Amino acid sequence: GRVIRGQRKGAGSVFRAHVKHRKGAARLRAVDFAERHGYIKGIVKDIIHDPGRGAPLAKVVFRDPYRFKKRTELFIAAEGIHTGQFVYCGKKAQLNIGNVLP
Amino acid sequence: KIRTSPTFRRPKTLRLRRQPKYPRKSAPRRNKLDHYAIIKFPLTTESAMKKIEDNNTLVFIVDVKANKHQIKQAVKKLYDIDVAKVNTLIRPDGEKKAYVRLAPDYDALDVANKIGII
Amino acid sequence: GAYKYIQELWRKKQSDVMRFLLRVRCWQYRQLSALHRAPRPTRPDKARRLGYKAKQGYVIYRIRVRR
Amino acid sequence: VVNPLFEKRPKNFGIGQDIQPKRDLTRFVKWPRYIRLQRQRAILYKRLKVPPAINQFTQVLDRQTATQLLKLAHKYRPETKQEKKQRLLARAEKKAAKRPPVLRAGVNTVTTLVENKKAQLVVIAHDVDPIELVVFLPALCRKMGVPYCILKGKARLGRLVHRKTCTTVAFTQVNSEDKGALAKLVEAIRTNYNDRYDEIRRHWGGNVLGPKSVARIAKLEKAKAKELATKLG
RNA sequence: GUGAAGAUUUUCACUGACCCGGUGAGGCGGGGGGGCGAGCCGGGCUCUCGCUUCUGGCGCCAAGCGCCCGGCCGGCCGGGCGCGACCCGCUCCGGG
RNA sequence: UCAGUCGGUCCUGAGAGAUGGGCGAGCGCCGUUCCGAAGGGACGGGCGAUGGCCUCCGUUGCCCUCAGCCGAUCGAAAGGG
Ligand SMILES: [Mg+2]
Ligand SMILES: [Mg+2]
Ligand SMILES: [Mg+2]
Ligand SMILES: [Mg+2]
Repeated sequence: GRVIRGQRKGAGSVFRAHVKHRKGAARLRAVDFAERHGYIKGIVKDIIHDPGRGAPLAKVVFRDPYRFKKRTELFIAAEGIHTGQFVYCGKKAQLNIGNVLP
Repeated sequence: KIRTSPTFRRPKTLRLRRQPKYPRKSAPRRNKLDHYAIIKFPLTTESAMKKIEDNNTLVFIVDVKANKHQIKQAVKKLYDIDVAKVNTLIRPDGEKKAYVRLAPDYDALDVANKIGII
Repeated sequence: GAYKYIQELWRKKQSDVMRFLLRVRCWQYRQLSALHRAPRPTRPDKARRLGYKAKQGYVIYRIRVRR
Repeated sequence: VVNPLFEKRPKNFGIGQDIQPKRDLTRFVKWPRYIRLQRQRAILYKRLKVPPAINQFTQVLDRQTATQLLKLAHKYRPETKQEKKQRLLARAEKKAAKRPPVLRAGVNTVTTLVENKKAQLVVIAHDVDPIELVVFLPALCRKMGVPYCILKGKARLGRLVHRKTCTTVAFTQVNSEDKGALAKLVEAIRTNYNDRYDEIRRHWGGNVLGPKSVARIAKLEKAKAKELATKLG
């Protein structure tokens, strides 16, 4: 017999995800000394609609504590956040909307 | 000494050049593309003669492996005539037809009638 | 002769002395790649009775096969 | 007399306050796989329960006795190729117009002259990549009564001969002026190794946890012991 | 694979084989040193902290100290090292 | 059938495809950053050699020091250019 559509969906021929217009994966910043002991503050530069995703993304820029550069990352946007807002990430970050803490 | 970067990369080592105990080929290959085999024969068509009598240029049939610089140098060495510019095309027969525009001092008519084509 | 003791020891694989060596070697070789060259043979006496001689021109390759 | 413009601006290496300085990171380097392998192999040796037959090589001769042995061994070094050629030339011209005792190198040669107790001292390198080459030798010397000692470094053991590495060097005969020193070294070596063989074969090795595991266990037992005994009485 | 308890087996433990995640494997475990509160006689022990939150700015490639060394005529020019930026360790950190 | 100026040639899109690695009896296959010592570069400084009015500079050879990148490479004659 002919293999069913459910079986054909696993080969990834024409059913692969459309990931061109997507701006990137929304991942929290990697755990480092700053988050494990204190906190690191960033600025919400912009908020972007991610195609194929029901939740908006927020591009937050932090300052790298180990070299002179400004890291940019995309977080899942929590309603109540806005551009130009300071978002604190780490153990010592206080409890409010936008901040991410253990 | 201490390591600052947390990553490790291969240290740069000393590498020498080739010093063979014998040349791979006994003699360098002779230049088969010389100034005589680069150009084969000038065209004697009515269109070519009309071009040499008006634009002060010449027409040659050459191989496909000749650059415009090579054609200019070959014509200069073979005929002692300055070249203004060269325009090359490949005929549908396969041979490359080269138009050699001479410098304003020289006259194409005199060059043509002294090299044979007339 | 040392080789006589070596082969007698190698015939006692189930003992703790050889078992520790076998597991340490097996782990170390698993960490390496599937195909690589060992500068010297691991078993000299076994190599010699298979035909290996410690002279230039003979090399040993330690290869891994999926069981 | 001091220029007033020379002020001091101290960096505050706080969390999120300043760029971290380029300090020493020798611990967090992503080392190559071969460096990682040759280090964790030593870790595994310290971790696993090493059998006494293998761990016996870890127990080694002390520094002063080792350098005294090297001084004695330096007297009976074998001839190099150039001076051997010179000796052959000297004999050839002497004939045209007795060998002294030397060291015994090579594991096969050593074990053959030990199993018939034709040697007075045996020195074994502790750093053979396969331990199976020389694992049986300490027991063989113990049964045959030939004194044997373990020396750190096959390279420095192999420098007695004029080659790269040598597993074992055997003293089979010494001159008259060195007889007393040889006997004095032999008795100390015999007391260290031959006379304590029962403890050597009873002495396992390894089975040591890492510093973090030791620390966590120590602080756990310290907390429970101090909360138990002090309050009880 | 290594232990401790219960009766070969069960439970609780450890990692070291093996597995997963992060990274540009970037500050891990202890010890020391510097403050903040508790309770005793200027002192001792346990515990805690280790520097950034009114704002869409900036922040790297060391200031400062101490100790050596070179060339030139006490002065001039140009270098090196350590603290600044604590020490020792056996797994890069974590989760199984 | 004549081009620095018209296109290809350059870049990369969806994709394709080696090295590391793994698999496979095997031709080979998977995989594209993943179980990698993945830099052939450089402001500047020092040592040494050459040439030119050996002034000053250039080519170097060696050492110190600095350095991220995302993966070799291919992929459009209607995309960028
Ligand atoms: Mg023009
Ligand atoms: Mg492929
Ligand atoms: Mg291309
Ligand atoms: Mg185009």
